[PDB]
Amino acid sequence: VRKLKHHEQKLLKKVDFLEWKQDQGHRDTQVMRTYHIQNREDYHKYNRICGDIRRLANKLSLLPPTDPFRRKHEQLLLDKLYAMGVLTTKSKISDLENKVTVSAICRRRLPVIMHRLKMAETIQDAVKFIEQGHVRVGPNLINDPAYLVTRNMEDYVTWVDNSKIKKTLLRYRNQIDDFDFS
Amino acid sequence: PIEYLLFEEPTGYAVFKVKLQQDDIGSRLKEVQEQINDFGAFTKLIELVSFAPFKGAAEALENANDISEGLVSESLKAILDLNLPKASSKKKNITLAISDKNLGPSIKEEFPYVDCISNELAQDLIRGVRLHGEKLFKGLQSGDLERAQLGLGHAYSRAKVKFSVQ
Amino acid sequence: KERENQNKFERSTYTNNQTKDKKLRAGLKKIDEQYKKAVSSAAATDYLLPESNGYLEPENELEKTFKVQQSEIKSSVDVSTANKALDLSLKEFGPYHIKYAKNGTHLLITGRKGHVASMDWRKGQLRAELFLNETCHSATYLQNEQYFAVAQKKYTFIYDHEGTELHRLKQHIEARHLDFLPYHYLLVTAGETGWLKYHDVSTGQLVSELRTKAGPTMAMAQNPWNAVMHLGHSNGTVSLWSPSMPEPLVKLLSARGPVNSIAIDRSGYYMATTGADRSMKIWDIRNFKQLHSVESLPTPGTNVSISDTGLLALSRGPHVTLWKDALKLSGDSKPCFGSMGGNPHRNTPYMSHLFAGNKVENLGFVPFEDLLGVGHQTGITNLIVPGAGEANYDALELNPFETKKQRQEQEVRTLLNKLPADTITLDPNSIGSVDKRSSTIRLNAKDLAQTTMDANNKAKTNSDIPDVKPDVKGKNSGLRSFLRKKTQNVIDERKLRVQKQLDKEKNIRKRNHQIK
Amino acid sequence: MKIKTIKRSADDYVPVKSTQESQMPRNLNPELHPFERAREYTKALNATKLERMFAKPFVGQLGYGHRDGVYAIAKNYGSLNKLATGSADGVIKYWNMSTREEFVSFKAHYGLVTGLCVTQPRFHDKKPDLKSQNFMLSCSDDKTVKLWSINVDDYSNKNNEEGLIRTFDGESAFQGIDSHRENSTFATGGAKIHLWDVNRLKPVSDLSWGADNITSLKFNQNETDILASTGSDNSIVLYDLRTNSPTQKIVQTMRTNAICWNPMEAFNFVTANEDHNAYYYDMRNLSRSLNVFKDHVSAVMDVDFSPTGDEIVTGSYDKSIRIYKTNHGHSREIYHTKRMQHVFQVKYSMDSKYIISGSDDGNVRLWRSKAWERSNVKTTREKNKLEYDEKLKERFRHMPEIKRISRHRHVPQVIKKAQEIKNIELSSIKRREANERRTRKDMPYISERKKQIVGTVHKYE
Amino acid sequence: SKTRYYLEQCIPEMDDLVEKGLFTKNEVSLIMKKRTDFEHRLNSRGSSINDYIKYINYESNVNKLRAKRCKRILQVKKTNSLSDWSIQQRIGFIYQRGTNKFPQDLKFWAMYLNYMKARGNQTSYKKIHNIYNQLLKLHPTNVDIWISCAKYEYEVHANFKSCRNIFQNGLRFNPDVPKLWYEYVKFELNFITKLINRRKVMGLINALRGDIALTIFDVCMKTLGKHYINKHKGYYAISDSKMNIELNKETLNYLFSESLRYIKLFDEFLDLERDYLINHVLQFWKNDMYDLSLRKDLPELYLKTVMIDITLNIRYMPVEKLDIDQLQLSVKKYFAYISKLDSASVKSLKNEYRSYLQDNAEDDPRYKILDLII
RNA sequence: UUGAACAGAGAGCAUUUCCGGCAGCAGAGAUUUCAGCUGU
Repeated sequence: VRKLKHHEQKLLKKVDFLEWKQDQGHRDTQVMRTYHIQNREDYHKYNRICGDIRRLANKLSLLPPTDPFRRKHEQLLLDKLYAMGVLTTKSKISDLENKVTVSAICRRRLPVIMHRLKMAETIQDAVKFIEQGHVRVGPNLINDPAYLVTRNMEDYVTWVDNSKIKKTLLRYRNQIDDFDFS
Repeated sequence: PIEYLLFEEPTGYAVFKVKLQQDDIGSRLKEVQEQINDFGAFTKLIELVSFAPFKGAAEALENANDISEGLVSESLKAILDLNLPKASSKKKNITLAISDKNLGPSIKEEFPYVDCISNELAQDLIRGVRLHGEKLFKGLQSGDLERAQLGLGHAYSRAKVKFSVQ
Repeated sequence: KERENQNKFERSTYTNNQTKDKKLRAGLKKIDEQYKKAVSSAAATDYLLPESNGYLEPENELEKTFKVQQSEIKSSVDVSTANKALDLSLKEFGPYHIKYAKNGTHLLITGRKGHVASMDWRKGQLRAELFLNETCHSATYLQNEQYFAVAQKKYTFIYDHEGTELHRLKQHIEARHLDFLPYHYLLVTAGETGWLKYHDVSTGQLVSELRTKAGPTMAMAQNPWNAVMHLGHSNGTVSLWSPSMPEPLVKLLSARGPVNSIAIDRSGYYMATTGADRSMKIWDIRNFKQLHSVESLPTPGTNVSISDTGLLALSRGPHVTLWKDALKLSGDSKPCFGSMGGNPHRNTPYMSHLFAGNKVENLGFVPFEDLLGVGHQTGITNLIVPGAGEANYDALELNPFETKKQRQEQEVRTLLNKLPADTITLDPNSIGSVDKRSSTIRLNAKDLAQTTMDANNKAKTNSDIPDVKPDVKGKNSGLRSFLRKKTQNVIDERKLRVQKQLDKEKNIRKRNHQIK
Repeated sequence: MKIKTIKRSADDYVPVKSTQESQMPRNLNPELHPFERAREYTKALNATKLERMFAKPFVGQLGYGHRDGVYAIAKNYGSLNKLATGSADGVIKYWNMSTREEFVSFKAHYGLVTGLCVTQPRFHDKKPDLKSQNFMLSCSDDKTVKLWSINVDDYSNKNNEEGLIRTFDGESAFQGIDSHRENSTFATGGAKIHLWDVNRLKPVSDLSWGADNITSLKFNQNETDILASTGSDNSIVLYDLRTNSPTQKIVQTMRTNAICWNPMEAFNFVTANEDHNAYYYDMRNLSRSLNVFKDHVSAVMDVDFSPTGDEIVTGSYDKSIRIYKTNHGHSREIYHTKRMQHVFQVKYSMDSKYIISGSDDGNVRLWRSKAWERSNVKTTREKNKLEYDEKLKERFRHMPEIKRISRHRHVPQVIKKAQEIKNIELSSIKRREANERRTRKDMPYISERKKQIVGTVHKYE
Repeated sequence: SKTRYYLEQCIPEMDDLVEKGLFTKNEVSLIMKKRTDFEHRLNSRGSSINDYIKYINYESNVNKLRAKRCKRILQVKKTNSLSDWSIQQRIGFIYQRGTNKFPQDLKFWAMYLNYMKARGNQTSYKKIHNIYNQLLKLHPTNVDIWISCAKYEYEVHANFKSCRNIFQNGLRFNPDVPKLWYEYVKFELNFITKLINRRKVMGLINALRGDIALTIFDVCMKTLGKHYINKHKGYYAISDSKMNIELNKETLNYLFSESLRYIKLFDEFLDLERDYLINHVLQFWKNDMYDLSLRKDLPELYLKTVMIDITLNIRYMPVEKLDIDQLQLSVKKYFAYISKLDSASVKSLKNEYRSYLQDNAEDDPRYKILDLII
């Protein structure tokens, strides 16, 4: 912590007060900084599900390469994860080990969907807006940031009517019709 | 054995007593060469026992010319006769470290019991006390040593060139 | 040379249950002279000790000491100590587990709800106030105020000086008790799982996982002398553990029911355990005798603590009660609650206090000051306990006035001389010695030749066989115990000559019986 | 009720003026300082590891070496940094070891200069000027002993006819030379050992036991009138110069390459011989060595004592040198280099801190006697730390974990393989002598310290 | 740390001082915490000679309290154990440490010398010699140390040989201040006066002259003149002959004013041949000084020396028998001066008349003197 | 290599030669300390 001299750094090399090997390079912290994750245990709650997908993918690739059970369940899991939005392509089954990843499950969260739909300028702005209760999917208002938005369910991410944000974008283009409140 | 050290300087003469010898065989090594830069270890080698200051710039210029042309002046005779012990002239002379190999013969002409050393060990002891200067002297001189150096350099140069103000 | 206080500075040694070498004789004589000179000169330092310990003394027979009030102490003592006697009223989060740094400079409080605050309690400087909204249980500093470990809902987390999270430990699954071993740099962890985990803070490496095998860990304390961990279980059993042996070093039967709290003296000699059977028990640690058994407390003692000057602070809910000189051998030092008719041979409480609103969560003495910090349901309260702190610290072990540069260099130096976790034994002086195998006389190779000689001639002298002796009640004759302890189906030459010498013994016993 | 608490007062613990250091109160209670065995065990382990990383013993080679391998070296026993070396091609050189550069070189002879030493030549007509001239004399196989003077810049008292002030002459070759430490005398071994003085041009006395030649020579350093010599009939002969005669000889198994006398004990000497070990002998009883220094793997070429008399240095024909504590009998340290071949001469400088080795590729190299020890002057904090660490390594010396670290060196491949086959050979002969002793009746237990003397004139009672 | 070493060097004397039942443990802990304060201030950074001085004053105060408590408790005046010299030895070592650290304040050096001298029989005069030797080595130019060294070794020990050696070595070092010259002629006159008084005393119970003082007087004039002509006109001799003669005149004025002070404090040594010892300085001043003190300027100084040579027998009391013997000498002096001088004639006449009138029934013989010097 | 007288150093080593006991008395410096004679 004091920038050890040469004899000290030679004499105690494995000493590190910040980065440990159980930390795994602080990647929970790293991807929760990237996608602005509030609570500490969401990374590991997603890591359990990525481990489920990859455990099944291992145990399913250990079946013989031609039997219809392996082919049906590999294709069925691939279709389910593409439809949910974690996987970005349902083509190859090496996605079920390589491209299945806590960052993919985190890119499917509601503020990241928002920021990619240009509905907020950054992920922290999207977090603030859906905490303030501006965003509804479908009819019903969504209030928490961790909400996972599937591919067919991202067509209905809008703002609530009577939103001040909806009002100011309509009045920026002065398409505001005050009959329907905005 | 390098027992005493004579440092001449514009404010006067200094006799130092060598406490610890530096290494002779390892004298070119890195730690021995930079212990004379570190002051905390140079004070383990050198201790000041005497400093006779000059009577003014006139005696300063006289002793600067005598030190320049390699002669023992009367103030040198006084301070060396005060400080150096009456050793033998035939067996184990007292060893004085100077920086001037042609001032040495003038010192043995006056004190035959003194052998004088100016080789690389005495040279880097001398440049250690030159490098530290005012810190070794413990506060006992009047006059800043660089101000006396400016005065003595200008006086020496005008004397050597015979600068007339007429 | 005499030194009336030498036996504090003396040092025990090995004994057998003189020499002809001249050089070794004079070497041992010089060693004994040096040991005597060193003990004497080390014990003459008690002149140089700057301060004096505190006290309070009754000066009357009507003036009992347990009925002296904290406001009366705060009036009677100086303004600096009266300002050290702090009180934080933190009502909304839960009961506050208290913890002090090993020099008394920093305080670390944890609410049960989420509120963890590390602070300089004696200035007004807090340096971490973090609200971790899951139920925290305990915390401790590591080697400094610069890092602290908190035991949260499940995982133990490690935070830096200003409160940023450094580590989430994926092991240490449900901690309830954390304690740091400062000379070994080990964070020790126990809780609702029946597991005890030693984690090296410097390298980052989980040193040991040990099955307690006795359910959740009800109490936990560290011997400051030899760094073994005393855990108290729901059996009424304390067990002393080291990170080398996967079994407990010792298991003591302290109480009935569970063990609510354990405290150890800093000399490593006495241990006070409170059980849930309303029983405080003072234990000798070194010889494992039970010194005192104060049974039938009015309500179960939820905490015990032992100061640096040997006070005993027991806490039974609202009440805190301190006894002086209770950790001694004699039966006149058994801690009582009243003196029946004024008996001087009854250890009445040294002082008591009642936290009338609440139930105290934990106790901890402030290290080098005369205070007892008790954390309770509505925050923190320091109590001015005058006999309760080492007045003369050593400033190069741990310094209450230490600066930032001194903290930096002391951190690097103690990190450099970190003791390995394998050196933790029940006694600390057992890592210079020789094995308790490997014969106590050193061998001079003449006797090695002699040993190999009788190993060659174990046959036909039967030196590895029990000797024939007829009069030894031949149902327990040694040779038949050899024959029965051996497996009864294999036949080797050793057991053949035991059978031969057994028949010889039976025939000699037969003829001795016949002539008798 | 009287009452008193801890009044810390902050004037005694944090100083008033900012320029001065903080008070460090101490309290020597073992309660305050708990882990007293483990803490200094780890300090002794960190001291052994720090020594094994600070071991940088090679100071430097001096000059450019010689052309044909250094076979003779002599320090002068009165000046710290002066060293004379001679090679196989007859060139001798005088060295300032401070600047690592030769004062002078000399094409001294035509053959090998087989010996050289240094003198303060007591002429009784001239007066020796030892403050500006140094004197080295040197014998070779071209039947000459030559005495040279060197211009030396060590005092600046004066201001000159340097080389070859005289030329002693023998009829047969010479093989060794050593100068008496007084009274103008030296001795040369060769076909026969002669005594000389620097005035007369002929030997004063021939002091030879028999008609068997002499390979080496050393004068004693105190009791200066006792000579010792090694003859090629595996013989070690002592001479006395009061009686002007030999004194006693012993015959060993193999040939003694060198002797050096103990400068602090005046009757002990160490021989360095061709079975690969050194023998520490008492002059008053040559029937047993009082040590054997065993760790070399080829023939030991040269030995020398520390001027403190406490350790010896020992260079051998396996291209490595070894330093031995005098009371142990195994090597404290081994120095090797891929560039160093066949170290034929080793001296121990009068500082007792550096070790001069002359190899046979040509080079003369300086080493530190203590590898981890630096030569700066030390403040009292670092001096106290260093001697605390020395005492701590001393009292934990035999713990297995620090013994395996302090015992460790990198030895070359050839010396390591010779070492392990030497181990399995010695273990085999111990197995076979144990069997033979189990059977046979009267097998005497001969000591290791007596196992190398085949005989001794003037038997001991 | 070294404060720890010094503090635990202080413990055997208080072992002994608790065993001898005068101090108690609770008060000796108080003197140890005060001494801890002082030792830490001594050997930490930013140290001061006032820290040394206050430590010496504290140690002397606890020594005086220890003596008072010994006389009151044990009713002896020393316990002849460790605790009656250890504290004075401590004070001497604090002085030695302070003079090794700050060897520049002569106040502290002289406090060291005063305490070491006043320690009495218990100290050693070679221990005072050692600190005189190192102080004179460090300050060779400061002259009062030479005077104090020689004054201690003559006015206490009466060591004439060593005192002569001290004065000759000091005059070797700084032969420029006249104060050392005057104290050397003072010492030589005191030595010759003690010599002739011990001769007179051995006569009254039962060659070697002031020519030593005259020879050191002669070299005093020569070397003081040389050092003033070298001190002024400092760097070079770039000055024309007007400035050279102005300089040489001024050095004559300087040197002759010092010899005026020499005779003025020379007259009071009246136990030797004071007439001869003043007349030799008169004849040493009477000769030529290479720039015509008589035949040119410094004629006022020539008149001053003529007045001195006139009154050199008339240095007498109002009992003027010497005046009635040799006032004709003063009349011939005034006649020989007024035979040449012009205004110094009238000046010397009026001055000798005013001097004799000021210095000299009794008014009737004084009326004869007034008629003589009228 | 020894001897002699001389000049010294404070840098070593003994031992019972005296003192660090008491007064009487004069002396010394700034009311405390300092310096010698006649006996205990």
